[PDB]
Amino acid sequence: DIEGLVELLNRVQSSGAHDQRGLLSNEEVFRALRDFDRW
Amino acid sequence: REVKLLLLGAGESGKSTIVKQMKIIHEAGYSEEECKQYKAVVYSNTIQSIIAIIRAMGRLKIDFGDSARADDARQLFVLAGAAEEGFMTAELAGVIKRLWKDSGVQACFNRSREYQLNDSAAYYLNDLDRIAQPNYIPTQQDVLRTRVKTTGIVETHFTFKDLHFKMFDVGGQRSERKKWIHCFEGVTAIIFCVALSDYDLVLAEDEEMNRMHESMKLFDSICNNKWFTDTSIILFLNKKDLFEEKIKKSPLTICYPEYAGSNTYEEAAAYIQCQFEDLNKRKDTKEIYTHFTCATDTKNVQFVFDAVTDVIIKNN
Ligand SMILES: Nc1nc2c(ncn2[C@@H]2O[C@H](COP(=O)(O)OP(=O)(O)O)[C@@H](O)[C@H]2O)c(=O)[nH]1
Repeated sequence: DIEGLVELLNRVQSSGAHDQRGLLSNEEVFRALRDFDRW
Repeated sequence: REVKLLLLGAGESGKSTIVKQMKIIHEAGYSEEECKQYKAVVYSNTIQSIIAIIRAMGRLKIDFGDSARADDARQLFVLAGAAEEGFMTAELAGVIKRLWKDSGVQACFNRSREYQLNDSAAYYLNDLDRIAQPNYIPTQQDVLRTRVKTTGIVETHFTFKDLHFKMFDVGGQRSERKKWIHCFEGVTAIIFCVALSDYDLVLAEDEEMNRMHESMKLFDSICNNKWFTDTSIILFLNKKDLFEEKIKKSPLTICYPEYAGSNTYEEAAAYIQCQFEDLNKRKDTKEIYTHFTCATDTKNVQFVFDAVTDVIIKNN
């Protein structure tokens, strides 16, 4: 097959922290605030 | 001749830092003109980092050290948008500064094993006084630590020891099966990256094995694939600097509950190495070239890649 690789490859390679890459967008700062308004 | 290198490994391991390092070592590096470009993203990552910690205080039920910081948090969200991709006000600098210096925010930062916080976070926040200045232009080391959104495949060209190198990085972007094949075809050597400091990360609701064992199960597939038999498998056990510091307080027994050795860096480092290397079903036909790297350390990466090149030379 060589297909079970492709599935687990772009799952494991797409791991790690997000909302931490790229330029800071308003939609990102909004969701950050929305969360902050609970705790 | 022509040499094709494919970077592989878990997200947040070293892959995209390595590609940047090749530009710094074997290309011109980054020009002052190109450095100005990143000023925007530096500020973006700084704010993204502090946000991520604040957010995690929610999940971890960690209160602010000083009561007043809640208002600074609020100011951050108001002033953030105005970090208009090339301008950090002294107003905003102070806001972030005060948060990062907060006893509670620190308490949460130290528990970054309980959530997912980028490893470039501490680098920037500790350097605010330098970053915040109006006439700041990102240093070579600063551009190295910037975190940009991954698109399709990243590529870099360089000539080293009379060889034409082409290095590929695909990770993060969930790529088509037919675009994956284009990356495997005629690959000379795979450089698989592993984040040693990932050993103590605490399990999420979706996963069914710790992160190290996920990076392992991937390696067990790359290493023992029919596509890669006449291919050199290079293993970078990266983030060794953080791993050494982590192992001082959090035992490797958090990750391999069966580990009977001492909690010294050297023994644990070597033990992890064994775990990945042992996934090689073919020892009579294949050998894995392992290096303990620190991808953000230009000098260290230079040494390591030099050793890697020598392997490729006598294997053509
Ligand atoms: N302290 C430290 N940080 C690292 C090391 N290697 C990578 N990092 C940082 O942690 C992140 C690693 O992910 P990166 O290479 O950028 O993208 P990747 O392809 O998903 O691994 C980056 O923010 C790096 O600056 C290391 O050896 N030591």
